[PDB]
Amino acid sequence: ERFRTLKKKLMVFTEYEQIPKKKANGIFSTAALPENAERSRIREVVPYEENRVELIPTKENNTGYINASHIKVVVGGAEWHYIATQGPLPHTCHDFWQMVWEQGVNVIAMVTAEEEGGRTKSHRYWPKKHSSATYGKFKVTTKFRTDSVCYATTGLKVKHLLSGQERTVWHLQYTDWPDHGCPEDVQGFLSYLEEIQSVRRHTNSMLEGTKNRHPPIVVHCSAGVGRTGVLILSELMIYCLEHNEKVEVPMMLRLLREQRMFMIQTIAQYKFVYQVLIQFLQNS
Repeated sequence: ERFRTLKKKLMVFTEYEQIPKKKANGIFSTAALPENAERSRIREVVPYEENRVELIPTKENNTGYINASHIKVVVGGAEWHYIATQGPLPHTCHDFWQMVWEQGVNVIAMVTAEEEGGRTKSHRYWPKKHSSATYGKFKVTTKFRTDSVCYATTGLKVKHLLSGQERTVWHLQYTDWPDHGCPEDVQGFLSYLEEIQSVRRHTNSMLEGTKNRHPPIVVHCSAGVGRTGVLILSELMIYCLEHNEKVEVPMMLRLLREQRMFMIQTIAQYKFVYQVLIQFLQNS
């Protein structure tokens, strides 16, 4: 029945179109400040005040503003923490790396190419003879890369220049999203999700059997809501399916939109989540 229910739905237009885009009484005071307008790629997509990612203020960035949201979801006993953010701008790369540093992030899931159809989606905030670049106070060095065609996994070393401390950050870039619509290769997106799962596990291995808080993974696309929402909703719903949790897809999307406005921007994106879930169940 469960499988037949998902396949049948794929009716989804009305289900999607009915879900509110944002919290009714949303507050976004810091994001709305004129000084923070230029820090948003798409002005209309901003974090709610209560769960924006707060950077330690600096002289140039006195509110410690970055267009990024803490997304926290508990499913049964399991707790998920993502930071959903925009593709960095040329003038926010240093903010991005400050965030990754301060939040203890080990994994970045970038669900976009830098440029698509001649349109900029994200700045190149990791190194392209020299394999390093310094963004503000953070030196980033590209160490290795595995290209799996649909996606590529790059190992980065990030050094906080003030303290000399270093961390490995894993950068997982999905490269198969077409200019319009959604990927035809659903299997490749599932494999990308598997790669994220793999990397999160190995980066958190030394926390196993402790009460240490698992750090968030960063998820971004262009504005940090469309494909970013697809990834997060897919991971959560796959978990729900694996553990037979009684959670409906549209209700989980509502929960996500209460934490970051506009998550999942198109019907094609929403339908794609269903395609991902159906293929996951078929694979199982």
